[PDB]
Amino acid sequence: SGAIYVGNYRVVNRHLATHNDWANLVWEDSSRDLLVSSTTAQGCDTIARCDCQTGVYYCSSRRKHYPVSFSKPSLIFVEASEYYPARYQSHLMLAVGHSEPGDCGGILRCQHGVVGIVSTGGNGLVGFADVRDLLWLDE
Ligand SMILES: COC(=O)c1ccncc1N
Ligand SMILES: COC(=O)c1ccncc1N
Ligand SMILES: [Zn+2]
Repeated sequence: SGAIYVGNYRVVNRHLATHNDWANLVWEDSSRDLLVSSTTAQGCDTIARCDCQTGVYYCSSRRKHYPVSFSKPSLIFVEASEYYPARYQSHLMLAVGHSEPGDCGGILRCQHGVVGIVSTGGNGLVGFADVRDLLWLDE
């Protein structure tokens, strides 16, 4: 689990969104595994605006942060899980690293701020849903 809090937005994995997230829906993209809901409290996270390919992600199944190199956001074929059939996830970034389903929502960060959130994994790879392109998160 985990979310990003910026302005009056909460960014979560679409597959982990709650009933309140869907009741306060701002934007969702199934192909990206992202959902943004509205919040009453002001968020204070900074979204990275950059094309860094290095950063640090929180891994709840290790209680550790790991520095990684990751690919630029792209359309990557993702195997079926309990949440989606097999399909292309868009705006996905891969790194070599440990990931388990419950690690979804872990934040990937660079020097500029939040890059994205843990969304996918398998065979020693961790996939992160990019948020850096969502410029509207910042007004
Ligand atoms: C998104 O979680 C998964 O489906 C997953 C499966 C297997 N290994 C890592 C994972 N993250
Ligand atoms: C989980 O802690 C972090 O890595 C972090 C949180 C908030 N701002 C910057 C950070 N590096
Ligand atoms: Zn950056």
